[PDB]
Amino acid sequence: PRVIVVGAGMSGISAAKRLSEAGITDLLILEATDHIGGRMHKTNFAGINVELGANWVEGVNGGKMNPIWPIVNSTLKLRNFRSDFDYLAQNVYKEDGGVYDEDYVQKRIELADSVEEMGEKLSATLHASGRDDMSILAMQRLNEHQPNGPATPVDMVVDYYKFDYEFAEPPRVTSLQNTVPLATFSDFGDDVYFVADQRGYEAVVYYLAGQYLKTDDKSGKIVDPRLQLNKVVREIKYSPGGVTVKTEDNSVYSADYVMVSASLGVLQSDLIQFKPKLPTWKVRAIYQFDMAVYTKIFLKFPRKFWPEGKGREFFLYASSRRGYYGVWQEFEKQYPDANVLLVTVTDEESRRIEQQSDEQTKAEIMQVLRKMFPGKDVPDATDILVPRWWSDRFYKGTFSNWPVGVNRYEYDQLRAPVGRVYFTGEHTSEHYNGYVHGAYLSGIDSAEILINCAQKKMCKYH
Amino acid sequence: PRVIVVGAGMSGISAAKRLSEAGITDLLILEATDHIGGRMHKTNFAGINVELGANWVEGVNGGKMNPIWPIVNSTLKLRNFRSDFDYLAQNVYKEDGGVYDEDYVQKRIELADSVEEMGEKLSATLHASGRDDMSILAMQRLNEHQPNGPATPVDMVVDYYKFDYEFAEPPRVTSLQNTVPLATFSDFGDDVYFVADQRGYEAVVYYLAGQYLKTDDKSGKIVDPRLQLNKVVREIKYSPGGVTVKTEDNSVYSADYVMVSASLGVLQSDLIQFKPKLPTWKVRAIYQFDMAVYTKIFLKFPRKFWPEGKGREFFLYASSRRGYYGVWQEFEKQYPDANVLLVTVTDEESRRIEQQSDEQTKAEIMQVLRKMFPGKDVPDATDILVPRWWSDRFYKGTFSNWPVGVNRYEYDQLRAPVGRVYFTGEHTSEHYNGYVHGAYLSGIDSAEILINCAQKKMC
Ligand SMILES: Cc1cc2nc3c(=O)[nH]c(=O)nc-3n(C[C@H](O)[C@H](O)[C@H](O)COP(=O)(O)OP(=O)(O)OC[C@H]3O[C@@H](n4cnc5c(N)ncnc54)[C@H](O)[C@@H]3O)c2cc1C
Ligand SMILES: Cc1cc2nc3c(=O)[nH]c(=O)nc-3n(C[C@H](O)[C@H](O)[C@H](O)COP(=O)(O)OP(=O)(O)OC[C@H]3O[C@@H](n4cnc5c(N)ncnc54)[C@H](O)[C@@H]3O)c2cc1C
Ligand SMILES: *[C@@H]1O[C@H](CO)[C@@H](O[C@@H]2O[C@H](CO)[C@@H](O)[C@H](O)[C@H]2NC(C)=O)[C@H](O)[C@H]1NC(C)=O
Ligand SMILES: *[C@@H]1O[C@H](CO)[C@@H](O[C@@H]2O[C@H](CO)[C@@H](O)[C@H](O)[C@H]2NC(C)=O)[C@H](O)[C@H]1NC(C)=O
Ligand SMILES: NCCCCCCCCN
Ligand SMILES: NCCCCCCCCN
Repeated sequence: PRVIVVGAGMSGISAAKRLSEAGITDLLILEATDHIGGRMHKTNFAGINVELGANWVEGVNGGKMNPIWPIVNSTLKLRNFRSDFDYLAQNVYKEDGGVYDEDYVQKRIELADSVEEMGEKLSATLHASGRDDMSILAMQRLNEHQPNGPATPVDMVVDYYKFDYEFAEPPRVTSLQNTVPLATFSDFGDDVYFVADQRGYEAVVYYLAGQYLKTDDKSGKIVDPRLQLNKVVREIKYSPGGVTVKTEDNSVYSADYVMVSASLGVLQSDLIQFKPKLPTWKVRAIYQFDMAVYTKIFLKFPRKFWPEGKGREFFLYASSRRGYYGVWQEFEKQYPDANVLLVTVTDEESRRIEQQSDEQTKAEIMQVLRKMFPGKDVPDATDILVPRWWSDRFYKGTFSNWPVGVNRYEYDQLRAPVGRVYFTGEHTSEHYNGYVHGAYLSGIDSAEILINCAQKKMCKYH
Repeated sequence: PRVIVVGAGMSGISAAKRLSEAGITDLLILEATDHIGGRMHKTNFAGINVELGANWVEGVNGGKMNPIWPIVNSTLKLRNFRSDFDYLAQNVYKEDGGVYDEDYVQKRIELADSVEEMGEKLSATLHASGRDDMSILAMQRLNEHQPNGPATPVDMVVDYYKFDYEFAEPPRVTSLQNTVPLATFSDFGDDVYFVADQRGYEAVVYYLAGQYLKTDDKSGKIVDPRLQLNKVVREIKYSPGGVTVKTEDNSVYSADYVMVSASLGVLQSDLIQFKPKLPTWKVRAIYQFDMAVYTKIFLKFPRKFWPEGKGREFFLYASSRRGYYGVWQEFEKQYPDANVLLVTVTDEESRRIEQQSDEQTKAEIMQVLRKMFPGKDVPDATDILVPRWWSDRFYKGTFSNWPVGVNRYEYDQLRAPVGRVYFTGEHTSEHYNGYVHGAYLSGIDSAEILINCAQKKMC
């Protein structure tokens, strides 16, 4: 059987790998960009390679092994470090300078954490159909007994840190049942490790690809003609007998099946035309799920003016404006002496920020930093990097988020195949949507459904 | 039977009137503040009385008569004017100076309207169980085929004026099924009339109350001992046989039933302790519904610097920060020669602003106005009025909003009594949650439910 796989990010490469393993080697992987890896991609910033996209292996040291971990930490030995968030309470800055008292902050953190745990108990009891789901916010109101969730500067940045910084959308839009607790942490462990290696977290993808695609002996570049880069799929025609795939440069290919791995945001943008049009139930499922945006703004300074040392890696800015330049990370271990800082924003702020100049964003950030470190001579950043994932047509966002309103059956419709057209990607992982490991596993899972149809003639889905 | 009614807002007075009409006159109305009317309430600003709460009769000129209209327009003849939003396209201000091209804006408005109309068609096909409901934002993504809803500044402000200015929360939190289309307008008509009368919109409540409570013949003031002001209820104890209600000043009262009319926000706050605790089904329904906040910030200036004239009443500021001081109104008709402007904010901005001083807010607004009118010499406002409804423990918000996730059945549980404890208020209105007419009809419906149970044993 010939199979065309659209996209060579983690899930596509992973799916193709599994097909190869089942003996399906008549493959053609069509990648839009000039490289593989997709949302795992590094870039040179001020002389160092930093990650524009995925940066952590999340879910480590628990009851089961996250499949990505051994590759990162053993097979490839990518340089990495465990993130420690235990000292946040000593690092929350006031809108107007200096940090809050540690004991005061630790108490708000403990309250927030208690509400969430009460939320995990409620969640376990909700009907599996998702019909009784509610937003994380409704659960917070219930447990704090207030007509609102966190609303003062400190509680709000603590809330953002706890939720938006992981999901990239506010608790009020997010499904309680599908995110509290989160299987990634429950199954694989509570720790996370930040990859900081010149080769990039994407090395994991190049490694998998190399297990089955041909590579150059001296350069080690993949040279297999089954992988074709710079091929943007613009149309997929499918019928009872097979499928035809057309790219922007006018190439046309045929196969028995096609596996689509493009992000949920690409699917929501109509970059790819399906003929016939996808069924209404499928379309509705595609539009109801959320494609979030998480913007890693890197900044480079001529000298350092922030604290370094124990518990200093992560710090928060308690703005009275929720989510305004709130979560900071300093790189004393990852990029020593580079004088770089990383502030993360998401959702509304990301969209605003992608739409204006980097210079304007840099000036907003400098006012924040000067308010946070009033006693220092804070020098203007000499370089800034604002990743624009929502604006990139091959991504249209950074990762999916399960909103309140999408139920279990609707989520399955999102993953379901349509005739000979199969879907894969992080947004198709039932328990790990959003993550690199969810992309990896979704590729194997989709490939298997295809293998059953193709090899065992078991073609019915659910 | 003796019935205690907690709160003298529209629904409380309305319920008590309906009960009195069924002959249940042994009533005791306990109100926390020193006056009746609740969310319908005026105040003096710049030597004129303006509305801090409700200000429009909404849904007029349609197939059914909005019960409040005749009272406002005929019975009391409160001074009022129909709002015309037809010229908004001529009045959308760029973040940094002047208005956008009118044709460009009119097309953006049309596109937004069209998407909402498709949303109305879709909403009609969803199942009554709510299993296929979605947020209004989800409907916008689906109808426009994009991974996001309105996102440029102009599109966002149009989006804000079309939804947040009515509901006080963003489309992404709002139930499509239960807000588009909205019964208020579908049933009563598309027009809305702004009340600008010195007696205040609250006069409607005073009129209803005087139909059954005693008033002084000279003054006209209510003097009936069945109404007691300054009574903050803090505890309601109930048993299969009756109830006891305790107030902050330490009074204690007994009755056969209690009708609670305090806002959903107050109920989500714990100001009132129930003993025993309300059942879980009740508690969950209470916390799942939303109590929104809509802040009317009034400003007075030494002289006018904004346009006046045809189509000038309403104007928008298209900030790149969604919802930042975005919806403006000027009162050339309402308060001629007063030099007052009104800017409205909601939700996140409302909670941030209630927490800062008036001066800080004034300063923020002066920067926006200066950006809006670069050609003028914009004087600083001499006075500002920032209503703090969310911070006020007797309201904790301005009006309910229906969030995605809650279905009709769970909404109905809000209305459900618990033993002898009955509930009323805008958040219990079957199809008009959030409005004055909804608070009004809710008091009547709640009272009839209690009448049938108490008087005919049909519960
Ligand atoms: C900023 C950011 C931060 C994140 N943080 C983390 C983190 O720390 N840890 C973690 O576990 N996860 C994180 N993630 C999520 C993680 O990166 C993704 O879950 C995963 O990489 C998605 O892989 P995928 O194969 O599902 O999608 P993709 O990587 O998007 O792969 C799809 C491929 O299809 C290509 N393509 C698109 N359209 C077409 C077309 N029409 N024709 C051909 N090719 C096409 C795209 O170029 C891409 O190569 C982050 C992602 C981002 C962007
Ligand atoms: C800023 C704002 C703008 C609005 N705009 C409009 C508009 O233009 N048009 C429209 O139709 N609707 C509008 N509304 C909505 C409308 O005002 C309300 O739906 C309606 O007045 C609510 O009446 P109610 O009786 O349900 O509640 P309320 O008016 O809240 O009455 C409840 C009463 O209970 C009292 N109370 C609270 N706690 C206690 C306690 N512990 N013990 C005793 N008494 C207590 C309160 O003081 C209050 O008097 C607006 C409201 C606000 C606040
Ligand atoms: C990550 O990988 C490193 C690489 O080995 C692990 O460190 C080794 O662990 C074994 C287990 O006892 C030791 O015998 C080696 O001495 C360790 N090497 C070093 C350099 O310390 C490490 O434990 C792995 N981390 C996780 C979280 O799995
Ligand atoms: C609101 O009330 C005014 C008060 O009458 C209405 O205006 C009158 O309507 C009658 C009906 O034919 C006319 O004969 C009078 O001449 C009108 N008075 C004025 C001053 O024009 C008005 O139409 C009402 N508005 C609504 C929406 O009901
Ligand atoms: N710290 C960044 C985490 C990014 C991974 C997406 C997961 C959220 C969706 N459940
Ligand atoms: N434009 C002001 C409207 C206030 C009334 C609240 C209704 C919103 C909930 N349906």
